[PDB]
Amino acid sequence: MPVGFIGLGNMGNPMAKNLMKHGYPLIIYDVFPDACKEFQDAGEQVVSSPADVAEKADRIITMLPTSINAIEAYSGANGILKKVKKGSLLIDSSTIDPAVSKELAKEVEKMGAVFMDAPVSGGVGAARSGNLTFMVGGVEDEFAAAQELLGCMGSNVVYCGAVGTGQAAKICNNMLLAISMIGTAEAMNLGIRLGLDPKLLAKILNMSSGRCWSSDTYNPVPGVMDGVPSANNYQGGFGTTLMAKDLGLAQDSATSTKSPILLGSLAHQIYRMMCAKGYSKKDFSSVFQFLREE
Amino acid sequence: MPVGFIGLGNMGNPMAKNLMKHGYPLIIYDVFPDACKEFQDAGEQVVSSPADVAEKADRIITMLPTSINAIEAYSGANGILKKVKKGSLLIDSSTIDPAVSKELAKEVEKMGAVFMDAPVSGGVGAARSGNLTFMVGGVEDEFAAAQELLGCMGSNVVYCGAVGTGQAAKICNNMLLAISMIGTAEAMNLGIRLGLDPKLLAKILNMSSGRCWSSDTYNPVPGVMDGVPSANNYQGGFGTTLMAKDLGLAQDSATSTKSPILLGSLAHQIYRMMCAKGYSKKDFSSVFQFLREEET
Repeated sequence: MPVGFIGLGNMGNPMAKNLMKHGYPLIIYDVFPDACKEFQDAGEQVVSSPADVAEKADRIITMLPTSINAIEAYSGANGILKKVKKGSLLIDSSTIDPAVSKELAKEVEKMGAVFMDAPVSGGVGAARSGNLTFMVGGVEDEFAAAQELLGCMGSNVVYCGAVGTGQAAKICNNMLLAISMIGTAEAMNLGIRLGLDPKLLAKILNMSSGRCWSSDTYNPVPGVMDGVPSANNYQGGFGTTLMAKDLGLAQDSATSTKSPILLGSLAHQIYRMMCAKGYSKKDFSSVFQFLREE
Repeated sequence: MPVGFIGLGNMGNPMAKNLMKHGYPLIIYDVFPDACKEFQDAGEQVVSSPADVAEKADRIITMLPTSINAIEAYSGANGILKKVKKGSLLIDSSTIDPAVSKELAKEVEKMGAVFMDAPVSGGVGAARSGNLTFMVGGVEDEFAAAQELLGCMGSNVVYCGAVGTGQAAKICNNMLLAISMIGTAEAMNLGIRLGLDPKLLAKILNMSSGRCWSSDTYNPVPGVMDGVPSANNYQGGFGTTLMAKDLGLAQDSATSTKSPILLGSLAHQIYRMMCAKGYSKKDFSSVFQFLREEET
């Protein structure tokens, strides 16, 4: 029983590898043939199009960088829908607009197949270890089937509701993350400028009502925590460009649903600014470096 | 050996009571004589001014609502400073501007006494149970002595550095809380308007990178958590007025230290707007209710 995998970037590659570690035969496609060679050298079937993946696999995982790439992989000239068979399970782990997930779902449904959005949180490390969180939207009858596949690539797989709810949960999490990370940077910087030792203030934040994941798990001030990007000049981690993309999705959804987001809008514009100022390739926690005045 | 206590509001009262539970004789003042009657009925000495407290006690705790009330208690016509004895330990648990704490300390020092700022986090519940956090600034030689008193009233007593650093620590914490509470409210509201069950979204936030104290211990959405103000129409807890005050302090300190606070500023103005729109006596988590679309 082969599984299709489309998109083998910094996330898709380790995700696919974890499926192979669980004994799944794979049918592979990426627009970059060089990203496929690694898997071909190891007995996995590499094909020429997403349609060709659907021709040979009744379960497919798509992992793509953008809304546009995702719709191209499904509705494009050689997209999955051109050759998708009845009763096929299609799981999109791309992070995209909830509304686009819904539109995609309506299209696969016309073909008598099932679509589920399952965007991931965790990053390259969790992708490699198989410790990702999947936030899953779609018909709940199909969740159990999906969980069998996703459980091989992630440690938590959560049913969020109907199609697009996975995207919605992920987008809302990351918006709150950005707000709190910037908040942490702002409070730490103010604290230091007020004459506080950063390590002491982190300690106070982390035993008080200010405690958050940003401050206790991913502190943006160099020297406060080991093993976080601020320890290493903001290398790796979760890229500022990626954070800005996610906040763009939050912003678009907030306008669409007429939800007021004062802090979320500002977080978005701040990370947008950072993209234009040389932070695009730095971990998003670099906002502290953006704020602080040496 | 008696301890002075000035200011017996919703925080001062239970704080003073915990000192009595530890065996400390008290010398009391509050501008409201009615707030003193309770302590007089029980064998504590009530006097007529803060100066009169200083005349009889070599260690004094002040617990006042504002910067102005604090400086009046010290520097006023009948303030501590008029009758303070040398070697006196003076601890201000009021939440006030760090720069004002420094000014007070310099004045106290002229009188050969010691000043320490020890603002509290925890609220009337923690005040009552003795589970307050004290964040303490001042000469560190004096911290151990202070900790003996404060430890009777709080479960954590943390040395933050020189005078004003306790105020600094508390102000930075509350700014980050305001930002995160508003953030949680915004993310929850957006989730709900996107069609998510709030309980589910809370669960997701609380197992992910979005998890904060606001979302996992004090969730602003009614029905998500028991035992938080949102389960109770935002009654009690930590008042919006008080959150706005504290953010005012962060704003002023941010200006003074020239620290850019983009989200902290907006958090401040948002809570300011809430105070003028009926929220001032509701718990600060009512920001969710403030964001929510009302039927019309």
